[PDB]
Amino acid sequence: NATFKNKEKPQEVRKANIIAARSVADAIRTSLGPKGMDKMI
Amino acid sequence: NATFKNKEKPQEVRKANIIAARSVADAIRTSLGPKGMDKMIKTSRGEIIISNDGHTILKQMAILHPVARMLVEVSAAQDSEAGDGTTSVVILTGALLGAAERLLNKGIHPTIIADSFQSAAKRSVDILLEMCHKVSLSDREQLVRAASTSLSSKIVSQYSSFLAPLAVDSVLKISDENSKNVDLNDIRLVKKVGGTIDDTEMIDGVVLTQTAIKSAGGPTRKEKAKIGLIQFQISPPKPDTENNIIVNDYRQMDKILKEERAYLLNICKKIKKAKCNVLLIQKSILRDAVNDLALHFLSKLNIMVVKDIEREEIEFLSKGLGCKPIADIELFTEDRLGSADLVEEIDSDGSKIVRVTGIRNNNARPTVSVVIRGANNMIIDETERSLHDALCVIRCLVKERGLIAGGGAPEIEISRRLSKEARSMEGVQAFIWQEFASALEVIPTTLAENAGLNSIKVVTELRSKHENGELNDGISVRRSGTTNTYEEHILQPVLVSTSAITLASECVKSILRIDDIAFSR
Amino acid sequence: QIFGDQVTEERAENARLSAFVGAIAVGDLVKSTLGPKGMDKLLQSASSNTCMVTNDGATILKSIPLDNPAAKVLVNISKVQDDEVGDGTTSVTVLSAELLREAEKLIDQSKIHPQTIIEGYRLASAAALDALTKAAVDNSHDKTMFREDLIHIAKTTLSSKILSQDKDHFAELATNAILRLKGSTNLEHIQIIKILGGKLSDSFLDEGFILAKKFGNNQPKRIENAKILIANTTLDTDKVKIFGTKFKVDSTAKLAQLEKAEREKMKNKIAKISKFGINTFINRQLIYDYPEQLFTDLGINSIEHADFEGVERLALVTGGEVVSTFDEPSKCKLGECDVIEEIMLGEQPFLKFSGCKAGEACTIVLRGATDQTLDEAERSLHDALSVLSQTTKETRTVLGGGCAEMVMSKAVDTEAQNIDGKKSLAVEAFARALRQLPTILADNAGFDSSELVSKLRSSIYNGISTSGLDLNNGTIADMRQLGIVESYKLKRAVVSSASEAAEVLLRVDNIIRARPR
Amino acid sequence: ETRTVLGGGCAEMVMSKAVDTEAQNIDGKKSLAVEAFARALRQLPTILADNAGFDSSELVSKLRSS
Amino acid sequence: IPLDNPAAKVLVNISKVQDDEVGDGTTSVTVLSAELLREAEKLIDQSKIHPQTIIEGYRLASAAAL
Amino acid sequence: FNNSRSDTLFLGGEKISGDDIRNQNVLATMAVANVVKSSLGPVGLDKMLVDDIGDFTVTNDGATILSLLDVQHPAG
Amino acid sequence: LAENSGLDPIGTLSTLKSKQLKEKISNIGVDCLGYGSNDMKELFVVDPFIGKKQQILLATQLCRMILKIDNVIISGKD
Repeated sequence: NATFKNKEKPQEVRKANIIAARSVADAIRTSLGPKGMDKMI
Repeated sequence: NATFKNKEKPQEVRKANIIAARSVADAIRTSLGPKGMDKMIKTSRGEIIISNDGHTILKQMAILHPVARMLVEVSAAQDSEAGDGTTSVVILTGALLGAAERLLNKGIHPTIIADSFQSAAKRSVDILLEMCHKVSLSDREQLVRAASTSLSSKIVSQYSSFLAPLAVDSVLKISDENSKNVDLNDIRLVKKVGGTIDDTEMIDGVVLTQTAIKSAGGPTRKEKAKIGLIQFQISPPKPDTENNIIVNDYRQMDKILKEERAYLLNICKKIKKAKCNVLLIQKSILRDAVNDLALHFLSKLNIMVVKDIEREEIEFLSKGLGCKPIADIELFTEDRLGSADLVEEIDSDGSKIVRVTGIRNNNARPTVSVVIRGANNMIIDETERSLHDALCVIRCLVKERGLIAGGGAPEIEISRRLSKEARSMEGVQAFIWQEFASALEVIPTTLAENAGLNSIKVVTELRSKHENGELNDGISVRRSGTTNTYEEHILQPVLVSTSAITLASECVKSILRIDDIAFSR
Repeated sequence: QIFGDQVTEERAENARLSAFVGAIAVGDLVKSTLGPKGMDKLLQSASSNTCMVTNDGATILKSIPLDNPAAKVLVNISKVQDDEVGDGTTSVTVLSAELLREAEKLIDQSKIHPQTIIEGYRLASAAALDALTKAAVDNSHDKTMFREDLIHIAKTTLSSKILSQDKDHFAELATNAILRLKGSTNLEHIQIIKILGGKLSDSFLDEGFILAKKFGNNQPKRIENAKILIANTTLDTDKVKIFGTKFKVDSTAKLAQLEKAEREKMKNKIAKISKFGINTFINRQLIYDYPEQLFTDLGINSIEHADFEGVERLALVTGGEVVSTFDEPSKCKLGECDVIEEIMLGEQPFLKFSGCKAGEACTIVLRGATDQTLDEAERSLHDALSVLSQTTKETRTVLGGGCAEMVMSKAVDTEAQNIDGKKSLAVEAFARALRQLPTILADNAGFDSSELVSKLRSSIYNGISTSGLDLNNGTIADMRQLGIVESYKLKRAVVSSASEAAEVLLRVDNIIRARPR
Repeated sequence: ETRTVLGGGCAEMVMSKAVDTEAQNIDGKKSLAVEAFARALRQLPTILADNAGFDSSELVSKLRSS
Repeated sequence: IPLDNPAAKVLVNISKVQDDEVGDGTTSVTVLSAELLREAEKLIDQSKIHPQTIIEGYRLASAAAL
Repeated sequence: FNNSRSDTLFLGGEKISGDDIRNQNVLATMAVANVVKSSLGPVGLDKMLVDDIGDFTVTNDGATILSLLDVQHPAG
Repeated sequence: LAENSGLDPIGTLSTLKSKQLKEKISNIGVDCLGYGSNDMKELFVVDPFIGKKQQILLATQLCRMILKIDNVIISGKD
């Protein structure tokens, strides 16, 4: 068939930002609840 | 502005082959003319040779560049057709390639460049025919003078008085009329040691390369003879495998002799039934050509025998004599023979060479074999190459009648006329006529450079003198300047300048038509 | 090392890439942000804590430092578009990048001259603006109420102005100076005549193109079935400064003989005037009595000292041309008018034309009591005419949602039908960029653009010229039923700015880097 | 055989406008697939003009419009 | 010319069909077959969808060409 | 010095020309002349001719020295 | 001027030489601005004789001066 060309590659910018932001959420994920893990900075 | 970008560059690859082809013309450029510089070439085998001849340089140059190999084929066709000018035709090709480089810089496609050279070559020949002085083969005084000047460039000079009519009278018999190209391979130059230069015999019928039988029974002469060509060899049976002859008894000796003598006689009997007076046996050093018992058998039957015929002459004798090759005795008959009034062995001094006259055949025509004699080995050699060039100049006059004054005379005037005739054209082609005229001036300019004369000065003297006169002035190394080449006995036939321009337009075409090269096995 | 001090010239191979690919990369920043569904961009500084996220096209282009010298040209084009209207800067840069994207194919695999590519757009953009006019709609509906709303707005513009003395008479003159035009509302179609010795309320509207100067001495004051010719030449004493010349003659009578020979050269030009079959001639300069006397025998009235604006406004009302030379007899664009009548107002002779060919225009004659009443009225009248003309050009919209972009493509493809050899691909490339505008709008919507744009082209090609792209349902529907319209002034501004931006960039065979300030 | 058609690039372009006619009434996603087939048919006179040493963009554009 | 490309070996076998069926104009077949690949590459790279649908576009376009 | 490895003009061997070959011809005949430079005339002196085997010979004749002299050069 | 106007520089130049020779001696130039045909003389496009003569004299005077300098001496920066 014939679809849009997608000459640019914006996905590499979005996928790099989603994976980098997911690592932040996974780090805070261990701190959920009163029994959650404490993080040190 | 903004034009076609040509992202892929097949033309730039061709331009690299043009520069590689022009580099070959630059090396041959120094060898142009009799005063040209020699070139030293060392073969891979270690042989050290030197010469100024462009035909010998390009043959031993061992060019691996495929486009540059075309210059060798043009020099081969230049020597096969005209026989002279193999050096100038290569230089003229490099000028058209150099002029094509400027055309490619203007955005011109090589197809029009190659197509415009076709009309430029056809027009340059037509202009050359207008200035050419028409000569005929019926005049024997013009042919001797044309051949005498070609022999003055060699060590043998004063002895060319008898050599000049030799090449003239040999061609006039084979020329007939309206024969177009006449193959010089029909003229066989026989080189034999001994004698002198003044001793020469034309023998228009034919001449062999070999002696006669030196064993017992050799006739050495025959009258009313029929000459066949036998590729076979008469010998007792000798298989290529391992064989041995062991005689332990008197009965074994007679058994071997009776089988050999009967096998040889049965071949001799079939030869007599065909009325074969003279036999030519192909030379084979592996096995026996003609057994001594066969020599005694063919002597009793009154059959002349000449063996050890060179394999190179087998193809030549089958043509001129009008005979056919015989592979086997079973197919060996009278219909493949010739007709000869007298076959004898004549020895001038020490040569003992066989000559045959009166072929008397309708299919066979006057194929002439000329004998060349001399004391030293360097005599008959240089004489053969000097007379060969004299036959090439005469061959030019037979195929195309007329001659022109050499020394760069036609190259200047044609370049001046094509420059004026370029105004009659229009568009892209009109600019090519101007570049084609400037490319024809490389030959007379190089002649002035290789002779030590001033490049820019001599070329301007030609354009100045050729305005009032017509083909009366050219470059001559004898006077060290611009003079009359017709009074100095410098005569270049028109077919040399015609073939040089024709082969140049075909060579540059085959070059520019190559847009790429790939490995193919 | 040419230039220097941060100034440099790009290579002819790199300059074409910097003017095309380098300009696309700048247009790629605003490419995905075009439309209400467009994406967002990030602007980060060295401190990295000062950053921000915005979709504004004018903010992203101006904030990002551009080292590309060709990118600074698009910055100047963005400033020109921002002066017109504060919206549409993103659409201009994206459309300009699409024209330059196809321009790379208009050079490499095409071999078409770049100025002819611009001339190919000038013929294509002219058909594109004409296609927008045919499909143009308006909210002006209920014009009977709209014609009444204009006279009340004109009264509000007369506040604080000396024209506030009488609102009813002056607002009627400004209202009738616009609606009666039926065409371009520019001030070039309205002539202002400032006179003295009267009252402001005595002014009236006249469409007869009143001009101050008269024509002829003994010539009649009325001309019936007039043929107007427009030309500019000096028929009286050329070389306005003769001081310093040296005339070598044996007597004074021979000096006048050369002037008579100059008068003989006048008949050469006068003969070409009579070959046009005109009873009236227009000239900016003066005319001597001798060539004017020959005009009397030929019956040619000469209006003199018309300046230039007065000449151009005369060519618009009569349908003439401003050419000052004669290239060949009976080949030209001629005007005409039914009756030329000379009147007198304010103790000065005036000329009132009547029955101009296809004339649409008006002349507002302002009669003041002093120069202060005349000058302040003309400046305030043009301000009132500008507000009334703003409602005519704006609020007039066209069908949006990919419709108008595709409708222009059909007209450009019609222009691509009949065309010369070298501009065939140049005009066709302009229609490709017109189809890329709804394509990119469908990109940020998250749908298939190749399916919708292709069906949109085949739908409008045969019938159904009102169809457009529906981004909500992801299909093709009638734009008149959905009520999706976009301003006509915005369409003309983007097309005009794209032609002006491509005019400079396509002529570029090299780029001269600007000096840093 | 010996039944011929009008040559010289004509029939090649005649098929191009015929495929363009097929590109007129066509499905949604099949428009580009059919239109590109006419583009390949128009590249045949482009190659013949390039090998002959002429300008293909000038000839084909005037050949197509005619 | 030896062709290490396995796709080029298939193109040689396709050209053998023109030689066995007719035997004339094989060069024009290979050129036009390559021009269809030039357009098919432009259709794919601008789509990146399975070409089998584009094949149906050529079948409907080739019928109009015949 | 020693022109070699030309990027263009592809051949089965090296090719030199210009002032390079004309300078090598002078340097070649200079070393050959220096061998017979001291042997000229009856006042000349003999020299030693050493082979690859390690033996040698002593003679003042300039004709026998040039015959046994090893020179690899086209002009030499 | 022919390359910047979108015309063949060799084809147009050779065409103008034929119009000024086989037909008659006149002035017909390349087309710089869009028009219907050739013969700028019909367009009354003129150039000053003293202006064109001043160009060829300065071009020759400078071309000779360039040929009169065979050596370039450029000192460094101390």
